[PDB]
Amino acid sequence: PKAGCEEITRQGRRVVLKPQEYFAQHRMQVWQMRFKEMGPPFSRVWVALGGKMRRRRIGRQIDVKDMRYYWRPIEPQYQRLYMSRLRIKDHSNKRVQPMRLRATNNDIGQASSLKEWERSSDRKYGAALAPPKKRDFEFRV
Amino acid sequence: RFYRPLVNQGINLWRSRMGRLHKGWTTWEYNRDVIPDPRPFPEPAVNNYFGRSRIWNPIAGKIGLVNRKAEEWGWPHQRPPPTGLRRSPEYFPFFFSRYFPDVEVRLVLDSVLNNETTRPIFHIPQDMSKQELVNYLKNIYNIDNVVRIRVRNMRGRRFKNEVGEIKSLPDYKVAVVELDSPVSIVFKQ
Amino acid sequence: ARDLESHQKIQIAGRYPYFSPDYEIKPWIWYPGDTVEVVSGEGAGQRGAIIAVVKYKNEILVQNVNVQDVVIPASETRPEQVVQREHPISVLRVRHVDPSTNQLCHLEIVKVRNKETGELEERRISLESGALLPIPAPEETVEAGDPLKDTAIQDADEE
Amino acid sequence: SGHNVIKMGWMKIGGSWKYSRSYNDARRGFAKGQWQERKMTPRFMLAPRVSAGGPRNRYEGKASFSRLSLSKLLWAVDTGRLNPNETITLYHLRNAKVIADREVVWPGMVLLAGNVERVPYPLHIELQNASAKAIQLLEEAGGSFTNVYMSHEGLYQELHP
Amino acid sequence: GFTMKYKRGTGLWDEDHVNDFDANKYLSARSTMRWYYGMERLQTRNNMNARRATQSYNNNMGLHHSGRGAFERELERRGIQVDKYPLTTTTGAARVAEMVLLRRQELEAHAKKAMESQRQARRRDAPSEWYDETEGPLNPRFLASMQSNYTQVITELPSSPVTGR
RNA sequence: AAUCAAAGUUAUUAUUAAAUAAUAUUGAUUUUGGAUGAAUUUAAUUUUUAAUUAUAUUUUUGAAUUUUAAUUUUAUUAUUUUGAUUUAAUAUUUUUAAAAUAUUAUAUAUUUUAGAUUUAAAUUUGUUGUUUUAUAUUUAGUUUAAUGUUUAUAAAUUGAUAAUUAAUUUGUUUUAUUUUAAAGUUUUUAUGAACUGUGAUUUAUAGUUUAUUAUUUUUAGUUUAAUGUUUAAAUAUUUAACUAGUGAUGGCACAGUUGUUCUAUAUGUACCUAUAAAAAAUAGUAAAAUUAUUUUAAUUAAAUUAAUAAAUAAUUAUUAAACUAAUUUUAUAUUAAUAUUAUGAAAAAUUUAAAAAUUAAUUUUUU
RNA sequence: AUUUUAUUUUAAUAGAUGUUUAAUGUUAAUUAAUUUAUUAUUUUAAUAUUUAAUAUUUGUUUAUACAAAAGUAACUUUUU
RNA sequence: CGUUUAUUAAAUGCGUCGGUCUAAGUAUUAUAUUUAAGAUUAUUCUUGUAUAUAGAUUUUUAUUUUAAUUUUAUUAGUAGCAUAGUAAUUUAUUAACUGAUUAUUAAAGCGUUCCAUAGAAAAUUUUAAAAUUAUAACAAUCUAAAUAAAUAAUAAAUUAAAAUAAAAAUUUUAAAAAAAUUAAAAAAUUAAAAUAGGGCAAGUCCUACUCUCCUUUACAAAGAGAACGUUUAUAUGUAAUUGUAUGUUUGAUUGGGGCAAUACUAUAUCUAUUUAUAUAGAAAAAG
Repeated sequence: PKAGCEEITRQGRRVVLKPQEYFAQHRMQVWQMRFKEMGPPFSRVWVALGGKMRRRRIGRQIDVKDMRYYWRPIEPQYQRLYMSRLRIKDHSNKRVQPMRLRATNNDIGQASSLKEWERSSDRKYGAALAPPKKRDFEFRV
Repeated sequence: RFYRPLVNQGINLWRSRMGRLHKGWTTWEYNRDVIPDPRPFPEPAVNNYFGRSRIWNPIAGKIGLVNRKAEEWGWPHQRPPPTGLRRSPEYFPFFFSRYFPDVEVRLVLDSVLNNETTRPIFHIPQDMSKQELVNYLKNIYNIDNVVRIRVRNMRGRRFKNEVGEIKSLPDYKVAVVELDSPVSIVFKQ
Repeated sequence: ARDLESHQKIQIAGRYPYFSPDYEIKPWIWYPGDTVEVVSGEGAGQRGAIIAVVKYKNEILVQNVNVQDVVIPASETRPEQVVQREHPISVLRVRHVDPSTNQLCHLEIVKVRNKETGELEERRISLESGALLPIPAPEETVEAGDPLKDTAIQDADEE
Repeated sequence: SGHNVIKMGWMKIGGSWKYSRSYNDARRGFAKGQWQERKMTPRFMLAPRVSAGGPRNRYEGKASFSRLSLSKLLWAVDTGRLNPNETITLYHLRNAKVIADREVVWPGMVLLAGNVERVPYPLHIELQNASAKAIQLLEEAGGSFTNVYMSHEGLYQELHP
Repeated sequence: GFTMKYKRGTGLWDEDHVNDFDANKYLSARSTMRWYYGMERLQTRNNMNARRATQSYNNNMGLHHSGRGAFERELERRGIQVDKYPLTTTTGAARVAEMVLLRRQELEAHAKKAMESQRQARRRDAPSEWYDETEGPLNPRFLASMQSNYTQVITELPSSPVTGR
């Protein structure tokens, strides 16, 4: 009667709650292996390794075949690019810090430290990163 | 969880080139499961028309049988009469008919008024054949001289009531009987 | 066929609002002749007697109140007249005045064990005075009956 | 109340969109599932894969323990949250709100002598993997430290007995 | 899915741990009767719903409507108590809370009479030195409520701050 | 000749919409069969009208993801008996329909004439108002959380074991959002052989040249031309041509990655890109838009690279910073942190180039 | 020649060096003058204009066959 | 002699011919094609598909398919014949980019060629009513007004004219400097037009084959005392419908240096272990 007066009387599809994503999606693994982020608070270098360290060695300079061995920082122009996908976790909240590259030990439990998980004995206190579970010697599938 | 899949962008965008014919639609979003209705939307089964070409719906409806039973025999409560009795002229609606007919042979007076007539016209229900109209006038109105009956079928009168719904009367069957010795009616003013 | 224009769609509701079921009020309280006066609308404080009641629409002819000049239509036989009649007036704006107390009373039903008879007939009673007002009994018409096409009772009840 | 268009201050609503050529393009959002670096060989791809799982990866069974600085534990024992008599197993630390749920994961914990040059009273602890200095600090003041290293099945039955 | 079903009845009142986003700022006279009657309904609407399911599913499994198989019928015929912890039944709670109310009521009348021992041990037929108002004017409404505890009039305050007499 | 600026009120009528609510449900809108049934049949180990509390793992390196929550326990598919409740929305029709200023040879409304003129938006990649949109009135017309008060605690490290004298915050756990309009497409199944193909289908209602049953040909519906050009027509009027069909406008028959084709990529219901249906495909990579006056700190840049521009510098921006000799008792925008779909600089001064401008150049670049 | 003309100041204003809405507007605790100030130069959708003193329209005079599809705005009483 | 969506040396059609087929149809037959009937003839030679083949590929040319680049013999040849051209000659016309003839090395026609040829399209000659130039030459029917009341288009106009310079552009503006209403005709301008015509960009489409790749139904192997259907392995077919086929300056270039005012468009020149990052494999200590 008002929105369309005939489009809203005959009925089409009704939309519902839209499922979310893996909310540690942007710590993708081409950094969880390439880099590692070191540093005290408010200065986090994403130190990376040398560029030429596996391809062509014979004949390259003697004292530059080793500049490939140091944990150099990546220049901040890329620090801010990669760490941009991590900030988006709660934007406009000027006091939440960015997601970290690796999962710090206290936040993993922060998921199961929630008033709703207190009743899941399994998966609490670390069960994934726990050692593999041990079962009855008769356990079988 | 079912994690949001990112269908529109990313690889799932290009994967169509990478040998993937059917790019599925997001059947997790509309997931409120209540059926839409097709754009060639069907109109309801009610015969909207009220012209002279109004047609009888041949298709048998379920309810019409159920509404038949509940009056033939108390349907949900009284068990049925055995199929032998139902195939018999002693079944009540065949017994209420063979002994208590229900007919409306109304006479039109505009042809039998002060003007003498040999062909008085009737109206008989659509399902009174000729030789029954004979039997009727013979055994109920003592009319004993009917050599020829002449039968039409007329779409019942239609009109719009002051409200506005087309209130079409039931249909009938003009049957111009032809008596031998003419009949008449007097009207003193 | 199709449906009407909207305010003429509900004009069909507006003109004939008594066609919806239960438009007739909860068990009837107002009958012909009873003490009544209009409190709302027109002429507050006009005590009258109820001439006639049409029920299906909750309407009453309150005498001496809302007397609407009647345009009586007549043939060539008799000359028409213009006499006013009290127009069918609503009841939602009329109450009862106690036939004894003569003050605006709320008349509502009760069930009373009758005396010498056990009908327990639903009897109207005021909510203040307990004025036991019975339901008036209607009348069988004196001059009713078709002379030539009636099977006599003694002739029609022959078992 | 305004459009924080990039490269041009914060514009008003109803303002001029002559200069929002890239605000209409930073509102769609970052490309999803697409390399951030359009040219120039992404800095991630240039660097070499190291340690096939990663430089700090945690596999199933890694000994990564959350650090309980000894100063914390020593601060509590005087404050009065912890009773110095009862061998202070991790139940006491958890139930006395010294450490919460969000810091006790499977390798239970680790005692770290952080700036604690001295421990004054005989202190007994049943924790997991104290640091060598933290051990030689408790052991000097007549205390003990019997490092319990319980399986995960033991980590539960110690916190919710 | 998982929706904290172990919290439905485990609240302290009836309106708790039931997510009802449909609220309003001012719920009117009959919208409040509609509300209170509502919380209990979907608290008893839920229960007898969940009881008819368990009692019917148990009856279809051939065993007593409360799950009691052939064993726990045979033991009760023997008198051997078959349930380890017999939680207190409806007779219990409706009695374990029947005396507590019978106790308070006999303590009120025990204490209603008690305070009169001390109230009549308050000779002050004139107001104490709280009747000062050098700090700020007294409250005329309250005095009319404190007039009972005296004999001299209290409410009559001059245009000036009270002197004290 | 000629102007002259200006009428805001119908009048009169009453129980829908939308979400919500966790009780019913063999397919809503006449009366099967009406011989006696054979004709009223939808069923199978797959994300299904079944809709699932984590950030760690592990993984074609890059769109892939977390395991009972209390075992029938309540997250569960829903209305009459408060116009059924609530909050948001609000009308739709009937008939209404109005008004008394500026010259006297001519640029544009102010009374006192003269002064006065981008209509705007975009686009200006300063090929600098670059040939784009707008008749007017009213209605409808676009989603990034500007905030952290007492229970209460966080903070790193190796490739790996481990090591953690290594030094240090914050947080009763903050997540969700991400423009608007717009394709051709593309895939998923339903409809269509009344138009038109082809299959099949009619065995002699006018004229005529020739010896001839073959054959010239009367030929008023059709290879041309005029008119018509939103036309009387989303193909008609007039007309040229052609016309001999025992082998064909036609029983019913073939249907969409496919039918049919005397084959033109032609047609299969008035654009074959079939219709119909179901999607949010992509469209920032010069499309069109993106709604709130009276404000209160400035500027440009021009380099590494590009199976040629979402990425980098440099600039600009948001937020924040500390006073290192140089001078006057002058004068000084220097930075950090993040946000950033950009490759080309008037007039000069010169420099490449047939340039016939482009290119380098570097100071401009109006509220 | 000189003089003399288009930008070298003041005064009032009025915070300051130009782009993030002002709201107890019936005290969303309303009750007889709230005088609501807030209204998107385009988009569709509905109206109204311009083209339009118009383009079309204009009814003066008379050379007979019967089916079926197709319709059913459809009147009825007429002698199948 | 039929038959067609831009209507014809389109595609049909008879014959001949090539190939296939004797357990579904008659091997002077019917499938499957290429041509075209009629009349003359139908040339030289093979590198690949096909056939045959012998574990297969690789090899391999009775007939067929496609080919012949100097096949080019017959035959016609400036021809719908890649330019060269109006071919050079002859006619024909007052004037021959016409057309026809002769021959004849035609950019690379060519044996399915060539001839014969009827109503068609040309070229002459010639005659002739369409109002063909000359040429202009209303008899006919198609009012106004009165009535009904649509359409494209519409930012505005009081300026629009007109002349001149411009600066990026066709000029339109700006500027300077100039000076006439309503009605109907005309189409010079405004957008008198629609919509075609370009070329570039990103996107998608559709068709094609020695080199890319699946769902693929064929070929071969194996397994079942092989009673036939399936499953494999090895193979990968344009029968296969996926995606690529660029970018920059215009057709070449892609690197890191240097000289050319410590400018460099590619400007102009040159040089050379100036080095090819990652990921799987390869090297297991530091290499």
